[PDB]
Amino acid sequence: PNDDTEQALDKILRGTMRGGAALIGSPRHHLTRQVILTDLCQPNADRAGTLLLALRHPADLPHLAHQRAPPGRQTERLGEAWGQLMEATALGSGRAESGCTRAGLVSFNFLVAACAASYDARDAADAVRAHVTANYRGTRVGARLDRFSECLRAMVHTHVFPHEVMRFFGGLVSWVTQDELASVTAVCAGPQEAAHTGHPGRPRSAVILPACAFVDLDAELGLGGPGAAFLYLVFTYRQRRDQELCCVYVIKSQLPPRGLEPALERLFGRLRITNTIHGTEDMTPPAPNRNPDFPLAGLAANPQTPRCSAGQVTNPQFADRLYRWQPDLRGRPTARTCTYAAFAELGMMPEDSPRCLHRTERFGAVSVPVVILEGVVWRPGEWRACA
Amino acid sequence: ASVTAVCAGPQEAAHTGHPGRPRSAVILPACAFVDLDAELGLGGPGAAFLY
Amino acid sequence: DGTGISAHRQLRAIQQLARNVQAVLGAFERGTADQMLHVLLEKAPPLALLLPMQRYLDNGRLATRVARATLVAELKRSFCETSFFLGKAGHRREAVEAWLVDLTTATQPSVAVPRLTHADTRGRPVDGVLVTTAPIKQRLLQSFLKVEDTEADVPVTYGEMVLNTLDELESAPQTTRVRADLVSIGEKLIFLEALEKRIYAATNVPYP
Amino acid sequence: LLPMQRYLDNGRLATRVARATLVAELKRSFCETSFFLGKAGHRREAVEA
Amino acid sequence: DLNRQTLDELESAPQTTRVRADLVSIGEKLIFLEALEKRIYAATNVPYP
Amino acid sequence: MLADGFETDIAIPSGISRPDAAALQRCEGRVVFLPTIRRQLTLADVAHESFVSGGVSPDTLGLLLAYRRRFPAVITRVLPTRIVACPLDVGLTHAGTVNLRNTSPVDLCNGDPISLVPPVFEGQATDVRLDSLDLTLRFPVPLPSPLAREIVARLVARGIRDLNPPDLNVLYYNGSRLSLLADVQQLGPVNAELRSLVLNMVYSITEGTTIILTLIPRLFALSAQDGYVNALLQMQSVTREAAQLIHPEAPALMQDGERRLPLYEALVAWLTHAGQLGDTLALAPVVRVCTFDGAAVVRSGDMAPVIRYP
Amino acid sequence: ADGFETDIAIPSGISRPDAAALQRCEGRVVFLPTIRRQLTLADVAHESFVSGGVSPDTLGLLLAYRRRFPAVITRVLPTRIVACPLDVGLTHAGTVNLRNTSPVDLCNGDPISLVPPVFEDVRLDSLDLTLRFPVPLPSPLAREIVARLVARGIRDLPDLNVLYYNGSRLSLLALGPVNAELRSLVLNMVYSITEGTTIILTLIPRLFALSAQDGYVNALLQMQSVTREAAQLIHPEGERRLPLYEALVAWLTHAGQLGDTLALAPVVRVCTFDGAAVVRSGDMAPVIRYP
Amino acid sequence: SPVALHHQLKTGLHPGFGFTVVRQDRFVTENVLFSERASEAYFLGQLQVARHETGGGVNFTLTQPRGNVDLGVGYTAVVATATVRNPVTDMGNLPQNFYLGRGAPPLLDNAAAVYLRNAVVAGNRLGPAQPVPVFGCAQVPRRAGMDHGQDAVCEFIATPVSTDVNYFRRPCNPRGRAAGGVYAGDKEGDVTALMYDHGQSDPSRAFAATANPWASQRFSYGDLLYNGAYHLNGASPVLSPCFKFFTSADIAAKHRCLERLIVETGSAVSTATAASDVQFKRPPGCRELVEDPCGLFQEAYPLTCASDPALLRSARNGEAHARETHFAQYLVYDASPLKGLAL
Amino acid sequence: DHGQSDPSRAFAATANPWASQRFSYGDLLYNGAYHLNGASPVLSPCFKF
Amino acid sequence: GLFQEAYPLTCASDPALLRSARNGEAHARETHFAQYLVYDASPLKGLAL
Amino acid sequence: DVEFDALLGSYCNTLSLVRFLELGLSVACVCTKFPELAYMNEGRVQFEV
Amino acid sequence: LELHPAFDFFVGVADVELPGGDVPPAGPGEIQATWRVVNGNLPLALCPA
Repeated sequence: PNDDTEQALDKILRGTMRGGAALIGSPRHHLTRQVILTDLCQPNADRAGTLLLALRHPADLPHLAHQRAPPGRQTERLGEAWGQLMEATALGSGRAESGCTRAGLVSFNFLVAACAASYDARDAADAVRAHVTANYRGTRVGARLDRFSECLRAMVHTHVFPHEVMRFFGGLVSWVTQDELASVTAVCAGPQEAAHTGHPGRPRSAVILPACAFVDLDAELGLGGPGAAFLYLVFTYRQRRDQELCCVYVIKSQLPPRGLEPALERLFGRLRITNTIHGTEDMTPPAPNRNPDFPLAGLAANPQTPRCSAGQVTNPQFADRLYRWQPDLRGRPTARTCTYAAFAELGMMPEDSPRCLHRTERFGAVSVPVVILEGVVWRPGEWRACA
Repeated sequence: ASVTAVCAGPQEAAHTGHPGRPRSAVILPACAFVDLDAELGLGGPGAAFLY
Repeated sequence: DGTGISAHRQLRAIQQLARNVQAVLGAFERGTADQMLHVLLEKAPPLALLLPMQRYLDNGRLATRVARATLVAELKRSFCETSFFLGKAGHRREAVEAWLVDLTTATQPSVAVPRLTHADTRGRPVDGVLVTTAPIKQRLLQSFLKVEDTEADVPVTYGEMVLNTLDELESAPQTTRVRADLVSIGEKLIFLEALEKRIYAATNVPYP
Repeated sequence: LLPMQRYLDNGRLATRVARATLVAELKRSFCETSFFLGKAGHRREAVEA
Repeated sequence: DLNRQTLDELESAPQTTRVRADLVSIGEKLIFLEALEKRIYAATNVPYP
Repeated sequence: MLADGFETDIAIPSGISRPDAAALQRCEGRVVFLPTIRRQLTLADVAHESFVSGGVSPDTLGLLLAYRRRFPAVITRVLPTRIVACPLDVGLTHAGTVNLRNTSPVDLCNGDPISLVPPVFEGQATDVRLDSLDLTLRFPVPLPSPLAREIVARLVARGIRDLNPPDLNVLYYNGSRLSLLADVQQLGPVNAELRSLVLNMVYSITEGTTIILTLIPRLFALSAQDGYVNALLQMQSVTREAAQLIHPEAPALMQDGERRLPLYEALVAWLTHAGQLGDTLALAPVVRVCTFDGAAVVRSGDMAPVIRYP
Repeated sequence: ADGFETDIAIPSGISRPDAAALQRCEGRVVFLPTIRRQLTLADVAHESFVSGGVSPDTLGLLLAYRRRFPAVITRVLPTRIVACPLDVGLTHAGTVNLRNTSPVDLCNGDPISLVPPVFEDVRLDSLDLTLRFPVPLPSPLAREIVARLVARGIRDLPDLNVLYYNGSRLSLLALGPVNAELRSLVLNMVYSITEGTTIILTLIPRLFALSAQDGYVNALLQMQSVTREAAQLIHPEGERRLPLYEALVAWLTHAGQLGDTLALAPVVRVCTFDGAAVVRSGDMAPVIRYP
Repeated sequence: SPVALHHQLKTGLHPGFGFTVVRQDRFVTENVLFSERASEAYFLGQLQVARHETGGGVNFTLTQPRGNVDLGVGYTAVVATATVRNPVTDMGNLPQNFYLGRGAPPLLDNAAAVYLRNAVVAGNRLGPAQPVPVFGCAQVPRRAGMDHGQDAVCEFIATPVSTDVNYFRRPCNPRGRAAGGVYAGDKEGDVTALMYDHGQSDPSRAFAATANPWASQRFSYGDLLYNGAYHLNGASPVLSPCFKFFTSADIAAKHRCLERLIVETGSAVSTATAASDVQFKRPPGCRELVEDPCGLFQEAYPLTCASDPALLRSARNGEAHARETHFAQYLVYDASPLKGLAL
Repeated sequence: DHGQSDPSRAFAATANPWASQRFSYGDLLYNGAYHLNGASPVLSPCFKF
Repeated sequence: GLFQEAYPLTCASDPALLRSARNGEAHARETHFAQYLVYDASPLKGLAL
Repeated sequence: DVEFDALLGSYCNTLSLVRFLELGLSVACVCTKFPELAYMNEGRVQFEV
Repeated sequence: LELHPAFDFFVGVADVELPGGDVPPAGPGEIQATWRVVNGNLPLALCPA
């Protein structure tokens, strides 16, 4: 019986000392830092383990709408909307600081309360908007909500889409505070659970999400069973001359990024039909009954139809002898105006059964319905339009 | 091929040629072996005549 | 474990190194004898382009527009005569012997002298090395030539250099007898081995 | 045989052209050395190889 | 150690006798020579293979 | 990807005829479709019997949509009790390399992406059977990525003939002549392929495209002068015979043409739908080849080092 | 350790001005045939990309960089060039400095693809070879900047030069040989799109002929729908036959060829840590690949 | 006309026209080395140990740097060639198709330009199976079986009818003029002076200026097909033995000292590849050390050839008894290093 | 396959058009399958061919 | 069996034109106005036969 | 009944350890050892003629 | 389509008892076999002038 005690004693003592690289890189992990204004992010309010989204340094914006808009819509609607938002900051309205203080990040809980009127659970959504107005460090916060939601309405109408402008930035782990600016530390790639908090009293944290945007396609598809799940960031678009819509969702699903498109069609296909019908105003039609069909199937049969050789063409002696065909396209609702919900690769859960909770926390003293995720490993990806 | 067969006497008592596996038995497929002890209902011991 | 099965498994495991170790640590001395042929083949010119060139440089350069170009006819003519020899004119003991002397006389004695000269049993040191294929060696021994003393003296110590930026070699004589082949051609003893059974036997490597 | 032993050392992977050389190098070697002693005997140096 | 004593070389050399037969030197090695007409296949029905 | 990676385990049922056990040890490197990324599954889940649809046996063209709904994984090592495999959509190993044995008629080159095709070709149709467990195993054929886009294009164009009451069978690559075995195609999945085409077909047509259509007389004049332009038309395109008859011309003038760029907007919409469509029919080329001891050709029937492709 | 490092040997005969330019080119993107420990510099140079006879154009450099393998040069010894490949060597280390040859600044969290030097040069005298380094510019601009230069070439048969990223001007025009270097990419665009927009127009003989804005949407929606009614909404059903179904396959392969070319996948993402978020021109940027 | 000359070559009629035939062959030969005592100094290093974790395993790659010093002043080593094993290339007949070439512009009418391309490719051996891709290299169809070796690629060059056949009975150029850089003196334009200056006669043929008027001059029909700069091949993976002759940029960059130029054909990079099915251009990573007598001298060797099959049979008696001429027919007996060989 | 040439005669496609093609007159006399012989106990030397 | 080939014999279509072959091959004519000769290519060539 | 399988013998090769100086091709070079070669950048040898 | 020396093989019109109307419709067609009658009905490539 002594050799069984020796084999147990040997394996444990060998198991600690023979550990390679002294257990430094046993979790693979990465870290980011960036110094950004506390305008649209409140890391004091939004605690460690929330989503962050970066901007495009908004000087690009007001003429990209001049360049990429469909004809008939307004161009300066985006620039007039954005200038009122920088007015509502009342700190950096002077534009004189260049190169620094971008206010580049947007906290996820702020973006929920901007698009909050389009959700379903209004009682849950208004509780999110409460501590946005209450728990944030600033005055007239609801004025910023009304401008920035109008800006997102002005994003889709002036057709510079927010998913081309928004981009994933890593989740919060720690923040160092000062007036008007905070040193933000985040985790771009790797597991969320490996990130050292800095507080020895409270070790490793997790991902915190409001329950308004969290959607599980395990329920409405009826698909049970264990397995790994792919977290996603999904917007919603509704294009009309009316004031337009926006939503953000975080969808937990077993489906691949290559196969998400019929699933988002099953949810948001009602919104998909609308932006095909509407969203074409004012885009003027051509004159009615102008367009002919193709004689290409017809003229290819008869050898007596006049042709052209390579030496003939680009001469007007044969340009009149050939068939003349003038297509028109000014009344076409084409897919860039048929746009709707768009997604991106966000991260995966390597658990056998993915762990989700539904708790309420403060955010003193606002109690918010919150979904808590566990063991999130981050892999960002490209955006993808479902149009 | 060369064939050694038993024309008369017991099927057992002929030597196989492998002393590792001696004397053999009759192998027949079950599609052809049909008794008349069942289809005449006559049990009881005794000897039988293969046909 | 403490079991006899687990302790026997290391004998399969440790000897799996020692077969692979002694193959790879033997694969580098053959790695010399590969490149040893490759460097010489990159340096050595063929015969039919040398036999006029030795007779040219003995006159000197005399670099003219004219007498330089007399090589080109004497390269072309001497190419199409003696590019191939043994399939062209075999079965003749006279013409082959001068052709073998043409191997020995087309190269100049080259600097510098070694300290550890490859000596023979009771013989003068070896002055050159032939390298032939396997079937040619059978022809060159049953005909046209004689075998001599199979044992010779070879230095075993590799040369050692130690940085002190100017540094000099240290060499020590430790001679051993080696089974080999010695051929007397002309005025100097010539070495002759084939390198099929010793090196390149049962590999994927072409014979250069 | 005598063409195969000139083959199987170099290029164990049968490159398709060098495989095709082995067919013709059977034939030319066959039609010479199928039979030997009735073909060209009475030549001592020729037989001893 | 690699490589150790083989099982086959552990045996003693067996006792030998003297046999009259023809031995021919070819190349480097002695080649044993026989023709089998008298000893085997004489006055049988088996053709000489 | 984890620090150790993620390795699923496919358990083997205990009833095994010993010749079927040696048949599994020849499956050292193959590609296995998992339905989930569950850690423990069975061979019945992997095999062709669960891989059928409800009541209906899928054909070759309908088997492509069944692939992209599932997870391709590669067997690493065959154990006596179970089979250990690594998924491809999940980060594949600790080291980043897998061996893949070619059950493919065509050799591989370095750097080329690998997509994978059902057993389609004649003669080499090889499916491993586990007759003790009464199972059938149809394993996919790894192929280079422009070849897989040909074979999908040959199958889909064959089904469009079936809706219209010659010929399209023969492919070529590295000079090899090879055809493919197919008898029928179910009318269900062809409509799923065709609707995936024509929606992506339409979404390339924007206002700038009609301006590009005015350059059709320029190309047919330019193919006279340079043989590189003659390398386009190939006599089998529509546009050579379309240029011989139709002389189109531009519309004028475009609405709000000062603020916008119509030729630029037609290209970007074209790059996201028509140039995307090589991904939409088959599955993605997740894997390319990086030999380490540099072998320019990976021969048919041999393993190869394997590294992900973005 | 266990970090992988390719070793590129320089052939001797370097003049003192030639080694100074190679001393300066520390963080740049360099392609190579196969992942291997030791390798000559002849496979690195631009001369190694040729097919003839012909120095390769912008189209071939896009095709080569799929088959070639990207690597970033580490510290440069006078003996050898030590570079690590991106796709295998970085998965253990995690952080590699990278200097921009791009005039466009880099924000934090950006995905970066590689572009051949078409936007707009090192040659060695003593070693008789040239070096061309690709441009590490961000991937959303990469689909734009390529498509702007294609749009100029269609005009060869408003301003396209305006590209304003993160508060900065760009001038695409800056001229002569840039246009003819890009000519082969232009012709494969127009031949792909016009062959696209004839076959769809032959299978649907009345796309353009259909009525505007309301019947076309009704034709769109039923085609856009998921329901089983699919084939009867599409097809129109001696004399020569239009070889349409063969022209399907040749167009799909040519469209399938250009999907690998113009994806411009995000090989590199930059995570700025302990420093400024904006990384400007001529500055080393840290690189973290996907885990 | 390129359409019209199709008709007359099918019905057997000889147009006013001539040819040369150029093809390249590869022989596997045994060799003999010799080297006097200290022919080279050799330095070997101390080996390194390395580690590389892949695919469920650990690679140890043992590497070691080793160096070479040629101590001899002068030639210290000789390659001696010996008996031939194999004519690895078959001495067959292949017409090179420029329809793989894709460089030259076609004629205008697509009724006519396709009519040739069907009637030349089908059913030729070397013709493309699927028509040529837009950028890439076209492919030659896989032959189902191989007979003797890889089939060499014959080539055809327009030549006059009235050259003396005596120019071909001895070794010469397919080009009508000689080439450098062995024949050139010491002046900046000497290489191109041998190429295209026709006030002066040829070196190797001082009797006249050229041998082919349709080759060996600037922008000749012989050159513009086969000039390395002008790129009428390169999409074709099939070899071109004329490329080693007619590319003027290759000779102009040659080393010119005969102290060194002998050694370069002791080991030269071939343009051909062995494991390739037919002759193909070399892949960029494989280089075979091949002796090239055709490399330096810029000549090629005529074979035993005749036009009567009857008058060809006089050659197998021997050299002397072969009659050469009979009224229109003619014989060319070989001048080659393989002259008295059994091959 | 007569779109392809022969191996041994790469000059042309056949030597006999009445052999070496499916359903030739050379085929149906002496194939193993089509069986005009065999009940003849006499040999057919091109049965091997 | 291996090669799938066959060997020609010494044969001609005139009996008198055959008589040039018994001298040896090197002076035997093959052709004459319409007739012909085929000299053999066989492994039995240099035998007594 | 009594049945059994059997193993008969186990045979191996012996890899011949080949010192390079066992060859006499090493006459052709003076092979001396650097402990360091990879750190050297200048490889010139002075010749006095 | 050249398989038997006493028969011509060629492509004909499908499903027609002949004769036979004025213009037969273009069907897929099959190979119809007819009897070569005389020696002159052989193609002149195989029986030259």
